Amino acid sequence: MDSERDKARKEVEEYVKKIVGESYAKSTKKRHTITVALVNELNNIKNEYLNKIVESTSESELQILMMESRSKVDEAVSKFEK
Amino acid sequence: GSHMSCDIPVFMNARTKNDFTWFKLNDTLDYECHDGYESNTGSTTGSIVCGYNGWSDLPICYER
Repeated sequence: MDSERDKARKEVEEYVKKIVGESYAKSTKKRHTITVALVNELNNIKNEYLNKIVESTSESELQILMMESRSKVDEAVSKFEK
Repeated sequence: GSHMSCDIPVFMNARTKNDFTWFKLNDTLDYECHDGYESNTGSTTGSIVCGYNGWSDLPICYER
């Protein structure tokens, strides 16, 4: 369970880092305030799901949480134009 | 709790001389753009503030 928790934490962190990186890459002077709001929100989602993961008691729950974190990240991105 | 501090942010086309790795609420961080780059408002420098939400602004500069 410790190893699985570590893997789940890494997956959640890496996905958020990926999407934050994509948000930075596409940023422009005009889009900059979107980038700030979105990145703060993505890091907030990250913290929520890492906290759920650390206290999780089963492997299946970890898989559900990884999936839910990804969906919440993608939903946040969807609130702004591409 | 997670709303009581901010991690050093990712920088893009900018530097900081600040050597802290995490910040308390109301702590600040100064950045400077790489030569040839500017902030979203046209400055070569900025100062950002750690808040409940995260950072007030991010150290991203843009090619002039």
